Amino acid sequence: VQIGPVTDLHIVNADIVPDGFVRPAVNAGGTFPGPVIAGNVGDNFQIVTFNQLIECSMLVDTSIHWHGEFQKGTNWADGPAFITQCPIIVGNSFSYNFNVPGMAGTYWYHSHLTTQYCDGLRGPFVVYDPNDPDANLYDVDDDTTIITLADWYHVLAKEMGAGGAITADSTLIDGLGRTHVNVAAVPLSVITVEVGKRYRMRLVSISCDPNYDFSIDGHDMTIIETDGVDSQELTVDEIQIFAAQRYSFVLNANQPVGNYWIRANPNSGGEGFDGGINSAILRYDGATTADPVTVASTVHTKCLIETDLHPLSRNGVPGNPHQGGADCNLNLSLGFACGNFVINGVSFTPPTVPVLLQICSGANTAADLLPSGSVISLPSNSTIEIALPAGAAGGPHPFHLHGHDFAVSESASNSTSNYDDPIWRDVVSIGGVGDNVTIRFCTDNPGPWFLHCHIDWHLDAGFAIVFAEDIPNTASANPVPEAWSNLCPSYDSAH
Ligand SMILES: *[C@@H]1O[C@H](CO)[C@@H](O[C@@H]2O[C@H](CO)[C@@H](O)[C@H](O)[C@H]2NC(C)=O)[C@H](O)[C@H]1NC(C)=O
Ligand SMILES: [Cu+2]
Ligand SMILES: [Cu+2]
Ligand SMILES: [Cu+2]
Ligand SMILES: [Cu+2]
Repeated sequence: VQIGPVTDLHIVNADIVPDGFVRPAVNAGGTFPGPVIAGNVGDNFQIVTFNQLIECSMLVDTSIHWHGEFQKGTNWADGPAFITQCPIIVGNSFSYNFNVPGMAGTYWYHSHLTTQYCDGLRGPFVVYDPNDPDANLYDVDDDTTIITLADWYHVLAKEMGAGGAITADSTLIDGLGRTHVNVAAVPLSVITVEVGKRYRMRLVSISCDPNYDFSIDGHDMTIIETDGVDSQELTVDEIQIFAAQRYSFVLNANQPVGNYWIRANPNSGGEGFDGGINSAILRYDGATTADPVTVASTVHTKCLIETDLHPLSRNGVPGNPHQGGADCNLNLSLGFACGNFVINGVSFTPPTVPVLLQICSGANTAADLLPSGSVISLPSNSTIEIALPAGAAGGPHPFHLHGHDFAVSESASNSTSNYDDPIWRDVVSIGGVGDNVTIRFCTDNPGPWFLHCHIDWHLDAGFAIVFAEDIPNTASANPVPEAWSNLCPSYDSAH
């Protein structure tokens, strides 16, 4: 189902059994995954979030992030708890009111309090472009062609320990999937196609953790969009998609009428596809209603390599074509030790007063800002470079920057930089020990922007910092509505 751009979104508890195991959940709009929130580029989104949560087990406070939306002028609407807001308390509501100029493509939204999105608050967000330059490449683009991949846990997020390696109990594709252990023959998701039609498939990782090896038996996939950025056409036969990344790919339904397995292998949890784990069904109209009996290629011969992606537009790369060729070049020391992650020796632990409120109240510098050592100021209109050398305990970490997308100057498993035409995205794997994944952007968006690993268990264990971008201009650029000012006093009173 699609809603928006102006809509109510209620946050409720519901028990669900996507793999046959009933357990509690935190739902947006009453379904798992949440409904698709949608609009056209340039639309005013007004999402009134009614928090009706009752089950403390998963926290009754909530806060929602519109993942990959830049929020320029509306840093207050971004969603991360204690960075841009206090959580909305149960029984109250809050209007995330914002515009999406410049932006089109496939996004998503999720709770950004603690590890609550794991417990089910996650869904797709699609900005349609009525003048999409990729339109002529396909026949069908609609709600039936969105594909979500989700990790699902039998253990309540708040009780995951932490961290402490943690693994999912099943993979859900469009909210259905089978349990990795003691697999019950529960219903699988079906994605129906018609002989000869081309589909814009919108592949969305809503994962709290694992990355997926994604393929469709018998079929190719032509990538045309990455984390919201239009790409040149890239035909692959397998896609490794890390947590919170998105691809649009063209599926040409050119195989014989029949049933073909859709495969998404997580990097942890259940391995293989026995009894239909890690699986969904590609069904052609006219096929018999039966399980596919297809096999993956023994070796995939054209799997996605990030370095083969190129923007469709002439995005290029900011700065100079050498490492340090930026106004403010950074190299973050990403560590793990004793159950906590650090960035430059500091583990993130949420401040009592949100970063933005601190600024609104008169803070001027990162030194003025709490938590100490968890904030780095950026000057305005400057080319930033962030090197993110990997090695820290597992791995591979998908880093995400709020309020921005970014050139991937250097990708995983490859030490050659690209200062001509690398793909731009918003979530990138930092690869493995010895890699030096590097990103670049321009500071054109005043506000405190979260930078964190999108493995949510790694976020709760401190793997994050705030880029306080243009502290001096922050208040002026981001006028807040009174409802936002009301958040922290309510939350603090309630607690
Ligand atoms: C990965 O990339 C960064 C560059 O973006 C490298 O940073 C250099 O590091 C050395 C020592 O750490 C400094 O003396 C230089 O000033 C840095 N060069 C700059 C900032 O241009 C970093 O060493 C690399 N990390 C690796 C390969 O793990
Ligand atoms: Cu996110
Ligand atoms: Cu985000
Ligand atoms: Cu991580
Ligand atoms: Cu985030």
